Amino acid sequence: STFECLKRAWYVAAMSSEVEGEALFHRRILGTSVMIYRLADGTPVAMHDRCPHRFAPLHLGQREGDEIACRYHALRFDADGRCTHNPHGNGRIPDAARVRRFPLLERYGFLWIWMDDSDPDPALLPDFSPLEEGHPNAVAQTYMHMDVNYELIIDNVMDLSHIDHVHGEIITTRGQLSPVVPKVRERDTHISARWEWSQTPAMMIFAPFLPRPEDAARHYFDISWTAPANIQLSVGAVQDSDDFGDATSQYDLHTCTPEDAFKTHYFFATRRNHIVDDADYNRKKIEAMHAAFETEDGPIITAVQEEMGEAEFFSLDPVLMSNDVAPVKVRRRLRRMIVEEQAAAAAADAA
Amino acid sequence: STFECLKRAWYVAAMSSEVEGEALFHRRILGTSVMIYRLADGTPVAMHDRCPHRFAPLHLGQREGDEIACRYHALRFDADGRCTHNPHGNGRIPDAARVRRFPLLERYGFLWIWMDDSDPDPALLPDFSPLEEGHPNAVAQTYMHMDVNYELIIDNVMDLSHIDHVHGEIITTRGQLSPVVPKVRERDTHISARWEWSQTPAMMIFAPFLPRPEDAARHYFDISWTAPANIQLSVGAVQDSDDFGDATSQYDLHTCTPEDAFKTHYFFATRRNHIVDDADYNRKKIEAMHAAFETEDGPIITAVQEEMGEAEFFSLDPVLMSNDVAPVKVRRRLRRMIVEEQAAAAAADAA
Amino acid sequence: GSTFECLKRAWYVAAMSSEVEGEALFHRRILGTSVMIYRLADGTPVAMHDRCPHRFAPLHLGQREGDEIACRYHALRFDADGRCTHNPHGNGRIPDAARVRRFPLLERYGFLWIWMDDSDPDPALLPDFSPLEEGHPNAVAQTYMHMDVNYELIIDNVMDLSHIDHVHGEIITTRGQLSPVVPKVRERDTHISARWEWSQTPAMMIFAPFLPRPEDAARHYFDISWTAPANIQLSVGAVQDSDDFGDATSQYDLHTCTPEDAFKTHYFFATRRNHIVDDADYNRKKIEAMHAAFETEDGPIITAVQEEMGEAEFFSLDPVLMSNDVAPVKVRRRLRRMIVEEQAAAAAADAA
Ligand code: FES
Ligand code: FES
Ligand code: FES
Ligand SMILES: [Fe+3]
Ligand SMILES: [Fe+3]
Repeated sequence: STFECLKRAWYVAAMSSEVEGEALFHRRILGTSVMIYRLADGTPVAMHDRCPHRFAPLHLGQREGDEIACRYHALRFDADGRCTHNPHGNGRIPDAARVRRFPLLERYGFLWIWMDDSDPDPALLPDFSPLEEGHPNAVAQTYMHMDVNYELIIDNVMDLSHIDHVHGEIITTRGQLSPVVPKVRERDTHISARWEWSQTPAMMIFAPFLPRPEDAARHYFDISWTAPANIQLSVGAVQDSDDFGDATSQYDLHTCTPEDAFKTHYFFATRRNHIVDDADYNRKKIEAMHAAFETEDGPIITAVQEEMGEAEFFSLDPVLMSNDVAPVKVRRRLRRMIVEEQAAAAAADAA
Repeated sequence: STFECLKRAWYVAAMSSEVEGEALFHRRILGTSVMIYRLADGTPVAMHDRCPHRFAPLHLGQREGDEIACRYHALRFDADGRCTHNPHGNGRIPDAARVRRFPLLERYGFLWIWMDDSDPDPALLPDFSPLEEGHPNAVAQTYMHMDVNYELIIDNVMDLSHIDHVHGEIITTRGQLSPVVPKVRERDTHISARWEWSQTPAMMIFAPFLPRPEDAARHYFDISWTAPANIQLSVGAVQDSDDFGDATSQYDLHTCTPEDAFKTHYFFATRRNHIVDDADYNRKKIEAMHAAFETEDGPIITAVQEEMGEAEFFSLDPVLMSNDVAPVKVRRRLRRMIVEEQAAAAAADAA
Repeated sequence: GSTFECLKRAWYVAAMSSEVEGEALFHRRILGTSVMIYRLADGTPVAMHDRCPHRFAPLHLGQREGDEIACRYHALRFDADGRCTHNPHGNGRIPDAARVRRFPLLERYGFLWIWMDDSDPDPALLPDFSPLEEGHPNAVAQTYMHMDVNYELIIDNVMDLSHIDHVHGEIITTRGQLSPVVPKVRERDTHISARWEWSQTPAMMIFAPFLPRPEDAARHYFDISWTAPANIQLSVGAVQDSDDFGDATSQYDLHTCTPEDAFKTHYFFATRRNHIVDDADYNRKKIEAMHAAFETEDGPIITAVQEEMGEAEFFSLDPVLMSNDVAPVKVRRRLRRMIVEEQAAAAAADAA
């Protein structure tokens, strides 16, 4: 039992912000060294961060326009990862001098990566388009690395009861979310779950922008898991009105991307519907969001991972309850999908 | 191989001092996460530091009178480790929401713990009662953690020749202990070993309280090993008299408690017979004792462990000698006891 | 890999002569073995398994007693031959079994060479790097670097010196001129040689100030030769005006490695310069600025590579080998062939 992830699907490799034109970005993804850089025309490129000569990482190399020269013996490679120049001996450039390229897709303020040996299926990139709609200082992205298996983070985000007791002022729901039985639906595309409640005051994240900050407000959490590790939490607070349409609301995306078995690249994006222009505040939010996850959620999930050791979640006979229905359905669906994928790996080997 | 310790015996889990009423003490014991806390009435309680919901440690949780709520999703548990409250959904609390409780015994200024699945046998807690007798500022406890297998520490304490060459002024025996062949007895309860000698000056630990500090003094080391890792070193210096009865003496307990294979919780307790009242000195002793073990014994035993690697002591064909008779008898008895225990486990599995 | 195999019947550099300070008890891990070294009264260096056979305490931690070592635990003493000279316990009788295994040493070229194999030593096999031992003693100097890599990655670097164009900064940079040169390489029964010649402007900083015109162009030569198990004897220098390299501001180096285990390596270097031979004030300033170049510029790439390679055997990963990789392959293969040939006549002398 060496670890198995879904291969076919689109994982978030990096925030759009993390590749600064000239910069040679490197990151480990599904246990693979990956280099990224942009070209002249902004076009992002992903390669195996590994020169095929003596296996030196390429990110350590020097950039040469839209080509990378490896820092060891200076073989250059183009964006397609064929060798453009050998400066040794006769000069002849071996057919074998190729870096494998990773199909990228730059939507929702992230670089999505296709790791599998097959051709990409841009179809499978799920539709989180509302992030791309509206004044650009409402949408913002943060990254957190955590030394845990990805499915522990998903499980946290799918069981939002935790917010009552885990989290401090910034988003605390004050014991009110826990008692609510959520409406959960399995579908062919996604797995949804909706919590509704009310508290006093409203969650600090929304309260100041409400009609009466101090006073009570109805809240809604609609989430949906999509393969391999994406969850699109929509949240907000209405006062007075029954129609949630007026709510001081928000479109979030929690996505994970495993580094290996027990490390995980955890990306978050908000897009708020309130004071949409103010980038001075947008930074102050997304910083105070990252804070909440990294400082309050981070340590519990990591603590759990340590107490769990390497042993598979269900193997430890967890005492599952009212609030664990959604996060199980996920783990099982993902499990079923992984086996189904391994099947039609050996069946696409035939066909 | 996982290593094998004796179950169905009392290991020291913590000094009585280490559990401060309100405090949620945590410690790893025989490769098990263990929480301890006191109740209103002082009563110490031991539980598997692991909420059975999602395997969050409970020590991280918030305390609620004589109950602990897990900091993740706030399931509460009583001292018996049955769940007293689920704040989610309908509210129903599964029978299955149980943390395993560890029988404790608070004698000799330690919390003794019974790790095995069976009912405790307080019979087996050996009788170190003289610690509990007398003015409370003669008795004192210290703890040292060392990154070694427990049987390496026992072996050190059973072969006290080492004090001649290992230790500095505080307790040095000046080459006089080494040449003595000790009287050793294997017994049904214990394994005893007695060194007698004389040196000049007396061991610094006793010398000032003797008739003539500078002058020679007869010394005695009576030790007895009891299962699983307890050694009850009695020591002292007489001058003039033949009868050791007058000696500036002391009742020590070396006990170990493995964290896992190659880590060990090493607890020590002195109880001196001299200037029994003076707690100002008692601290100055037990500090200068810990010093000697941690700074002089500590580094050799840890160095050895590294040089030994993972390989079983006897497997390395050690060149055993005059002074290694006691520490072998121990290792063998403990080995025999462990196998004998595993036998009647597999034979009560049949019968 | 878990069947990590080195050549046994050969001389590895255990330590720089400088690293054993008479009284001092030097310790070092060599071919996965704890090893103690110390000198005697008469300077004579001694190597032992750093491990008291009583309770397996390391001996280096012990206290020294003239030309004997007492183990710090229970004070069994041992002579330079590693037989026990004294038991201070019980009756006093010293068991035949109380022995430390001794490692044959050879103190040449400013290093302590060690013979790890169970056989008797063959001083024959210690290759001849004698020019280090010749000349004013402030031209010769030694440095040590530890790197968290398999030894054959370091050898491979030193045998493919093209890297100096792009890897290294000012102190030795060859400015893109070395790479295009196809070197003359020869396999031989003793060694594997390889010679690069070229010219650049300025000359390599290491030589330029001592040349006729520092700023002006100079012909350079790199003659190297690999000898088993991990020794490479890099000769380098710069001539101006003359065709005859005989006049060159030159140098005799030795790169040698000595594996700690699979993926750690003791890397020793010795220069011996032919210029301003007396000035020890400068000699230190050179050998420091040499160590710098290897540790700070070479070190991080070779370690980075090792990480990217993981544990997997070099050739197994299908490396894209080229004009400049001919020498470093011939080496790896020769060393490989030698190791198997050695293991063969071990299992065949086990039979007959
Ligand atoms: S490995 Fe990059 S060119 Fe040598
Ligand atoms: S994990 Fe124990 S509170 Fe849910
Ligand atoms: S272990 Fe070396 S003297 Fe006891
Ligand atoms: Fe001691
Ligand atoms: Fe180099």
